[PDB]
Amino acid sequence: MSVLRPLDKLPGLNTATILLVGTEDALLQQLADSMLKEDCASELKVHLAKSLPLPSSVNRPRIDLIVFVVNLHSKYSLQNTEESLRHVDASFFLGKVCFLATGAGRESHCSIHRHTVVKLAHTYQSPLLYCDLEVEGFRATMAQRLVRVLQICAGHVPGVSALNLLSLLRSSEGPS
Amino acid sequence: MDETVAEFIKRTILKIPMNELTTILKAWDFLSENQLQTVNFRQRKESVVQHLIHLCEEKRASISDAALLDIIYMQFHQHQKVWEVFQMSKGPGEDVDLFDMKQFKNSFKKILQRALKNVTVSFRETEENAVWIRIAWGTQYTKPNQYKPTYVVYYSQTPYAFTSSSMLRRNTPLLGQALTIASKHHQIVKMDLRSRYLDSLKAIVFKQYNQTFEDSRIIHENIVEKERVQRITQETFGDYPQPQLEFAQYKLETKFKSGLNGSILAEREEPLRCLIKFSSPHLLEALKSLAPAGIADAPLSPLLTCIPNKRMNYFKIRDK
Amino acid sequence: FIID
Amino acid sequence: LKNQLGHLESELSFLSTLTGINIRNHSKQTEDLTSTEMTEKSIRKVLQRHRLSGNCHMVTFQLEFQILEIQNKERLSSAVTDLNIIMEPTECSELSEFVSRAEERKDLFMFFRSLHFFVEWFEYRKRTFKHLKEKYPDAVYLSEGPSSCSMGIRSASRPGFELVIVWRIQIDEDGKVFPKLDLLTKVPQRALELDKNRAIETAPLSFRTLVGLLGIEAALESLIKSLCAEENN
Amino acid sequence: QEALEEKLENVKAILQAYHFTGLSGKLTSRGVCVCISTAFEGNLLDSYFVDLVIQKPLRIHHHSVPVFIPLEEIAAKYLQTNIQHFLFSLCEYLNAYSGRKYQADRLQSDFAALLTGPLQRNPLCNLLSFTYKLDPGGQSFPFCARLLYKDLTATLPTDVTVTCQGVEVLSTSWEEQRASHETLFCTKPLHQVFASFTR
Amino acid sequence: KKRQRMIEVQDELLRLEPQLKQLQTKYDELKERKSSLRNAAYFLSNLKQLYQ
Repeated sequence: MSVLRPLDKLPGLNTATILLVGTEDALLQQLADSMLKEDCASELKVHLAKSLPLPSSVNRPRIDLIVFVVNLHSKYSLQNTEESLRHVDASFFLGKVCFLATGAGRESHCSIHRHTVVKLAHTYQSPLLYCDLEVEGFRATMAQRLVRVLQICAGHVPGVSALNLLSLLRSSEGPS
Repeated sequence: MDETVAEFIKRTILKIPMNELTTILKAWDFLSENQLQTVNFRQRKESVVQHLIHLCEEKRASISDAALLDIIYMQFHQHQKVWEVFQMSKGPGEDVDLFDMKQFKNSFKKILQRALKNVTVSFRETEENAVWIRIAWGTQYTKPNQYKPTYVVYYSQTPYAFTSSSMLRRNTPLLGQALTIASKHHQIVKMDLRSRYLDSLKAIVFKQYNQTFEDSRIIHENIVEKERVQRITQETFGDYPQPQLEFAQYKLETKFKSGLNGSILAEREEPLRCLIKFSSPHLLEALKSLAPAGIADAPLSPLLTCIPNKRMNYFKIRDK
Repeated sequence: FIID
Repeated sequence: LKNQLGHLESELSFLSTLTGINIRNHSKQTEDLTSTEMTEKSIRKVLQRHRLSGNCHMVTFQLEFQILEIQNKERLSSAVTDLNIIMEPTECSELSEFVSRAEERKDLFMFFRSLHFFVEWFEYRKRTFKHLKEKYPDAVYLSEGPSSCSMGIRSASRPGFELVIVWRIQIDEDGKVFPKLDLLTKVPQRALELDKNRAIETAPLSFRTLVGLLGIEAALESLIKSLCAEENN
Repeated sequence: QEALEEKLENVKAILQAYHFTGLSGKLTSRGVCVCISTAFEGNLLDSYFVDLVIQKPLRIHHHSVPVFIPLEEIAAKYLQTNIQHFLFSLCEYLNAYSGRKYQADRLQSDFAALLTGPLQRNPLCNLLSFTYKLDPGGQSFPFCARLLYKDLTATLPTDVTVTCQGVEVLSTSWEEQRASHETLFCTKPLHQVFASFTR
Repeated sequence: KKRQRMIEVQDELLRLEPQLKQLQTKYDELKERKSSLRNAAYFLSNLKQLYQ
């Protein structure tokens, strides 16, 4: 089987989760520790993943948000992400997949083009954000930013749905 | 007093710093201790050159006394020169060997005064009976190579030796067989292993220094992956202290074959020649951190793990 | 992987 | 604690097959010999008395020794002071001279490695004399069984021609255990004038050359088989 | 619980006694590591650990035994056909190795005031050389003794050559003395014959 | 060219030492083997003719 869908089972009672997908184990751990500092009204359950497809586990909850932390200084984070978005459903792409390109502050030692992850996000209809997780002051701005996406994808506010998040995070160049 | 051997006396004063200048002169133990406190060590460094050259004049130092100072300077500073290894072989029909230090110092002296007419030979005996040998190479006319010496480390019972790289490569079969006859052996094999730390090269070869023992909110889903990528490095490398090797040249003449491409080098019968060098310090515990980083595979290749085992770093790889 |  | 005992009994089963020595019981006794005199860098005297009641593969042993340990801040030494061997009558009687030598020399590590080498030649003797008796039951007779001091061959219908083989074990001071194979012949005086080649005078020296060339067991089976097969009468 | 802890300390008394019999060791996932303790004349010292694998063929990983004796030709011959014969041979090599080092430590501690001149020592101690002086009748006799060994597995000497550095034009006393030193170096160990020299 | 001549005869000196050393010990063993086998063939023939 080894497939992923965002809607198979029950979420729970005021409990959401996040699937941190990446190749670096020390960089995504500091992002996972900084999300527990900013308190909220929901129980957070951070899942750490290496590469899709995942092994068949039966104790997994309903997944609300999958972020793909790619590295701009690494092609190994991009080639595993290209194998990761083959085994996904089209219902993930209605405002539940966010991208993170790390290494955007250093424009002297970068190892993939900025237009490549824009073209990866344009044909797959995903929002693209840039942040540097090596700075502890920049990481707390990022760890604030993962919570307020997760309040939308779990449905904790009235009136704003998951496809309302896709319409606010659009990106299109000017036709003139 | 000759001027050209007095230039080497004032050179080694200039090549030592002032913090370890009291370490060398107390182990040199030729001057008395009342003259060491007479010379002020807190003054200008060119006055230390002028004050020590009056002490070497009145005590009448020789070419073996100035080369005795060169061994103690290179004993505490082993970082400037590389060390290649020599492997001597025990012949058939032999059970025990006869070694004597008085029989070693005359047979090595007569084998170098016979071949060349100007060879400076100086000896120094250290702890656990290790002989430290300086050879200055003169060719046919000149007083020998004082600025560029050649060092041989021999531990008086082992068939393994630590010889430094000379800048005269034509005397390197002459230096190897001269150690073979005087130590009662019949075959010299130049084994290909070299580094800049002599204390780490005696740890990786003699193998006496390598082992010294007698919330549910940050939960991973990779239970089968997390302790699989570190269990290979604990059963091979571990958290134990390792010797230092900083260089490994990998001469590859291998081919290209893979299951992903069916039109990339599918008709080539010619070998793809390569040479892969590693230039990084403490490489044996530097490669163990790539496997919990996720950028390397947990079945690690055995070419990077047989480096303290097979006792060389120059490897030649054949693959189809 | 043999070493000659 | 059943599982933590369960791998220690595998370590007791491994070292009983590796070192060949199974220790049945052991006692631990601590006596203090600290002197009552005041000095600088004071020395703790540790006296440890031990009782080793164990066995080899076929023989048993009993040890009684104390070790006076010298604990000092400058050097580390420990001397074995007293030795005592409690011996039983066994099926070998030539190892009792090593008991008086080990009590004077006071080196019990020589006593442990040579008596295991004594059984290592003796367990060769139990596999050799099982082979020599069961193959030839009518010619090879053993007076004390396979734990004897010497063996002999006797013909069934010829009661006067015998050949005895003495296999002793001697232990020198070099830490080695070496056998000694010597031959003695039993020929009466009627066949003395019937032999003119004088091979019976140089008979033990020719027998030891068969040991160093052909082997121990190959020299013993050559004197049994080639003496036989005269089937004319 | 008191029955299992009594049986646990009965294992701990036997495993303490396995260091006292010469060879002790615990099991490991990386083979088995055996410590070998040696002694000479009731005086023991520290132990050396030898790691040996279980898997076929038997390879060596590491050892705290020094490489002054060749361990390569012993492990190509004795390790292949047997297991316990290889460990009990190296227990006799290291007791011969620590037996020669016990005689070198005693010679530089107590009986270094009787010898004159420098000493020349090899770490295998297969050939020794020392020059001493004695007073048998009021005259100092410089005796130079060279001790060459013929059997590498033993402690006692075989080849004893004792010469004199000083005068030798005398009576029959020094020839009787040189015959006395050659008999008391072959059948007596070196620490007991130095205590007889003070007698 | 004479130092290159001296270093190769010395290389041929160590090329010729051990194989006539080990065939001296094998000649000493085979002379000891033939003198033991002829003395054992003389011993075993005289003990079977004593047996008849």
